[PDB]
Amino acid sequence: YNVFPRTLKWSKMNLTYRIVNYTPDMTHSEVEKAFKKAFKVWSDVTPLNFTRLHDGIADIMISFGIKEHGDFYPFDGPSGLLAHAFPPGPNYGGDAHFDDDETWTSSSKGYNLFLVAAHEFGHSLGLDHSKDPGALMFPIYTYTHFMLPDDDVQGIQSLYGPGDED
Ligand SMILES: COc1cccc(CNC(=O)c2nc3ccccc3c(=O)[nH]2)c1
Ligand SMILES: [Ca+2]
Ligand SMILES: [Ca+2]
Ligand code: NA
Ligand SMILES: [Zn+2]
Ligand SMILES: [Zn+2]
Repeated sequence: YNVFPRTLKWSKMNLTYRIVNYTPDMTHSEVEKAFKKAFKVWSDVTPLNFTRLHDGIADIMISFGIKEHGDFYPFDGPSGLLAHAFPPGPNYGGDAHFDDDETWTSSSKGYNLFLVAAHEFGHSLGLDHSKDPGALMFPIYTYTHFMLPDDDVQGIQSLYGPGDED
């Protein structure tokens, strides 16, 4: 017999993701780089492995959309809502949607795709928001070498463990 896990987490360490489509704002390579770095923020401090799929069903389906894009969380045009991701689970669970009415960048301009993705993937992995205004999982986007704040380390490790500590 099995009771449901105490916290929403992935019950496997091996997770897949798929960049279903791409923003106009950045090259394919820039987007892939951003997401790759955003996943590594989490795999570096846990035992989580992330494999990119080019096609098929992945645990974390990543896409760029505007307004109504197939969930109960329609985007709202420029500014306001930026992105959202769903907590671990089947189907839309783990999926991350980015508002392509935002300007996504690999700089301090518009919204940094990597930074928002790293945050979003926190949600995909079971983290909600933090009260720590320094934390990656803080509810409000601000822009600053990236280092995962200790609050986010503690949160994610409470879910998945530290993985290899060295
Ligand atoms: C969709 O809402 C979002 C989206 C993304 C981020 C946040 C909140 N965290 C930050 O803004 C942030 N965390 C950091 C953590 C460590 C270093 C720098 C930073 C930094 O420069 N910013 C909310
Ligand atoms: Ca928006
Ligand atoms: Ca999913
Ligand atoms: Na855009
Ligand atoms: Zn959505
Ligand atoms: Zn959030």
